[PDB]
Amino acid sequence: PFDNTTYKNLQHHDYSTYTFLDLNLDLSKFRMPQPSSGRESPRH
Amino acid sequence: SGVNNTKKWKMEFDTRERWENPLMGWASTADPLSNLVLTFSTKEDAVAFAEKNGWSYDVEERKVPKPKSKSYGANFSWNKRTRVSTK
Repeated sequence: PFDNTTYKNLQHHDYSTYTFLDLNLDLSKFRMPQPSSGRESPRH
Repeated sequence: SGVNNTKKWKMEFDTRERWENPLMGWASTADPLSNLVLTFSTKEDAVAFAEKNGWSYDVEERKVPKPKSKSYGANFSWNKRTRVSTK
């Protein structure tokens, strides 16, 4: 049944202090290998 | 940073004794040429003036700043050391 009367974005009511970084940690297995500039840092 | 005082050639003379005046402590001198500074357009003009007046002289070649390669973009290099850590 099409219902245009209820707010469906209520998950964020339960987000906590590490939700964003926990998700970032979860996503780490999906990422392509990062490119390289050829040195550890500009100071090397 | 202004360069306007590096345009002309100067001729000056060797520094001689200055001593303290006993009464006041002022800087006394017996060198009449202590303040003499002449201005010349070119090195050749200065040398010619020194020769005709009988002064031995040293000529120092003009120092011109090296031409530099400046690039704002280098501050953000992908893989070079010129990348700056702060602005």
